[PDB]
Amino acid sequence: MHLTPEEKSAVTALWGKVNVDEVGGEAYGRLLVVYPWTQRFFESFGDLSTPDAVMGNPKVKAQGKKVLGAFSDGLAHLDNLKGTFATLSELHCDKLHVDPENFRLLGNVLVCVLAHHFGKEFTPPVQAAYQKVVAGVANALAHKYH
Amino acid sequence: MHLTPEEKSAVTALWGKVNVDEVGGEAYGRLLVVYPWTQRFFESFGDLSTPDAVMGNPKVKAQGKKVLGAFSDGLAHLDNLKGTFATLSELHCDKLHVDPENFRLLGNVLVCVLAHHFGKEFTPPVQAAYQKVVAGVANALAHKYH
Amino acid sequence: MLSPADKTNVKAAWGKVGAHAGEYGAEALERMFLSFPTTKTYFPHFDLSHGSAQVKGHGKKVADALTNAVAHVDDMPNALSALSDLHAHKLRVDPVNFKLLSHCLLVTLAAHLPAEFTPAVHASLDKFLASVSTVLTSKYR
Amino acid sequence: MLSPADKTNVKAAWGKVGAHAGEYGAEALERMFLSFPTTKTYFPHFDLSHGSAQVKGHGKKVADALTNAVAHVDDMPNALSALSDLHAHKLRVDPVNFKLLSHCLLVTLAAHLPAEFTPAVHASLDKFLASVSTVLTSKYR
Ligand code: HEM
Ligand code: HEM
Ligand code: HEM
Ligand code: HEM
Repeated sequence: MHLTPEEKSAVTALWGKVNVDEVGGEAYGRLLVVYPWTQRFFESFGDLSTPDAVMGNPKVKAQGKKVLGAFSDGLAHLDNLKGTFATLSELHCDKLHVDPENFRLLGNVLVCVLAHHFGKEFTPPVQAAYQKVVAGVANALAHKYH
Repeated sequence: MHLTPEEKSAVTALWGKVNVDEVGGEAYGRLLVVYPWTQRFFESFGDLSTPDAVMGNPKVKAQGKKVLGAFSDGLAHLDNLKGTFATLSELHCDKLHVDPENFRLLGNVLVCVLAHHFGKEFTPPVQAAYQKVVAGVANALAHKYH
Repeated sequence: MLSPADKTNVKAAWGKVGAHAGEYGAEALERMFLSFPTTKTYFPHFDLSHGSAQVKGHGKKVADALTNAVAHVDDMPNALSALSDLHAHKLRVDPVNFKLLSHCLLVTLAAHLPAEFTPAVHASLDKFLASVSTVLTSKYR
Repeated sequence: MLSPADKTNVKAAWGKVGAHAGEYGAEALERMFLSFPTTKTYFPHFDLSHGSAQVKGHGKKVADALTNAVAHVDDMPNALSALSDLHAHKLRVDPVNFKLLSHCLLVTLAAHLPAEFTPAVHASLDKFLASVSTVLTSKYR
């Protein structure tokens, strides 16, 4: 944690232009195409046999929406990510059994998606501020692992 | 900087038996041998071509001495590693230009050398406390990088 | 391993890059320096200000090497032999830093090729860059 | 690439391991779970307490497969093909965890071979373990 006033305002202004359901669908789908081992949690989701089936899967789109809504609200608590995501951290470790390395993989796919979505307004310094936040959230979610 | 009572004890009792100059010389020498690209900081040390030349190089042994000694002083300040190592952190970034990933490599090599030297008293639980500590000190040394 | 379809996708995206290869190489670098500041430790001899000629020069050289690699995708080890020698015995960059550059490379392409950066092309490009990192670091020890 | 001296060092170290293979595979797993707790997420169906027979039994299976790779050191992708397919398409372990077990395996070797774990052999074994790791993750995508 610890962005400058400039960094926080950049993260917030960009985030104000995002469609959380659409981006959540795109990010989680590309997570599943580009790093296919992350599909291991999702056999009950149906057909994931090709890129188009994955991106088109409605179960994949709703996971994406749930996950990005939680991310989205965490953006309001930039000062206390660890306290905000404590209960979710505990849940992913004790119940879901999710390797925290997968949070790092979603953070990098997320940053690629933002760049593809916003083109030239996703400048190097805006990217830098977003890299710190996705690592901060990955670190806050892995915090209660044991 | 957070250890359980069991972890702190395991760390402190084993370190009581370590001859710093000897362990330092071996750990740093094996660093240069096993990950030879770490030899890029030490062109002035002379002959580093074969394992034997690395392991009996006097400048290699003197550097290991220096480093492990500072490492050992940090073991006294386990509740505040970032404030203890802030000055050396700055030095490594601003004047030496050392990739902090080198700190993780030395941490794993040091653990191998303790196991080699202490054999079966380096049990799984003692290793786990040492793994926490070396991760802490590498994170402390990278703190002031910018 | 790169399948036949990955090679068709990389040659397709890279041909679209065409003539901007150089400029995207420089942007990728600037993104790396700003997002992952520990990678600056390998460039203490450089003027790292926005648009310095040294940063532009190095961006073009990185670009050209990638182009060579796409051209010879079936024989990368032979085609990048000189470069992989240089990184293993001279530059000696820790291997973790190749993933940071590849990431920033990926982000540069995403931002400049909205039509071509579909999910399958993204997957083929990340594999391809992983493969190039693997050939550049193979002689390390 | 493994050199002739690398192959001789690995076959001599592993010859000394001998019949303790299985026991050392189990200690390596225990070291891993306690040092790097995120690796327990692939094993929720296992008793991971100290002494567990499931850990022991997995120990031996990991051990046996190393032995077979050491015996086929010039033809690994073929000997480990069945294994590569099971980790990529079924278990799907993030490739990151292969470095963590490799470290722990090395620590285990060090603790039991005070004589044979020289600087040279340590280097050869690390290279041998990264090569098995590469082969095991070869078919992931
Ligand atoms: C920014 C990162 C993430 C956040 C903020 C996040 C948050 C969430 C939330 C809010 C839920 C639903 C919790 C509930 O049921 O009350 C959830 C469930 C879940 N998450 Fe995560 N998550 C993230 C990353 C991931 C990743 C990368 C994976 C796997 C590759 C994962 C695997 C799952 C699974 C399998 C569930 C259960 C869904 C169900 O039962 O339908 N999560 N996550
Ligand atoms: C446990 C982690 C480390 C600690 C506590 C440590 C500590 C030190 C200390 C106390 C010095 C003496 C400098 C002075 O006189 O002001 C030093 C110098 C140095 N260290 Fe670090 N060090 C660590 C790891 C490393 C690693 C892993 C590398 C590179 C692979 C490295 C590269 C250097 C270099 C190049 C110097 C200058 C030595 C010379 O004069 O040739 N250090 N370090
Ligand atoms: C896609 C991966 C990479 C490729 C294709 C690549 C390619 C190149 C090429 C073509 C050169 C110039 C050769 C010459 O002029 O003789 C070079 C030099 C160099 N590279 Fe790499 N490189 C890669 C990754 C990296 C990384 C990750 C770093 C460090 C963060 C790095 C650091 C350097 C440095 C410091 C130089 C020499 C700079 C100078 O003095 O001009 N490279 N690389
Ligand atoms: C050198 C590396 C490794 C080798 C040689 C290896 C070898 C094996 C073998 C021989 C099996 C048994 C397959 C069968 O029943 O035919 C197996 C299964 C398994 N491996 Fe790996 N493995 C390695 C690394 C890993 C890592 C790093 C992890 C995760 C942290 C892992 C997780 C698993 C799991 C969860 C199973 C299935 C266990 C069961 O339920 O019986 N493996 N592996």
